[PDB]
Amino acid sequence: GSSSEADEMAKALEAELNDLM
Amino acid sequence: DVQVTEDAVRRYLTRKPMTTKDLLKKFQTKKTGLSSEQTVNVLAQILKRLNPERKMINDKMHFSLKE
Repeated sequence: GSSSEADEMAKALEAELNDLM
Repeated sequence: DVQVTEDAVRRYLTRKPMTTKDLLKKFQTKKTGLSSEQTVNVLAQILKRLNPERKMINDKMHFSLKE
């Protein structure tokens, strides 16, 4: 869609905290 | 002259719950001329250690902190 690669930019951050979660 | 610190990130969570995407958007590419990977790496190292709590807001996961 209008966005895609940008979304992944934030996914990396969530992937980290996903552990402690 | 913009700098990123753990205290700044926690400040937002302490005031109002936010998501990872929202936090990154704050300094994704507004003014700070930092690489996409560098921006995430910095916040990642700080956030990753944050070990905060998750709450279901508007059918979505958010981050909240209670000092």
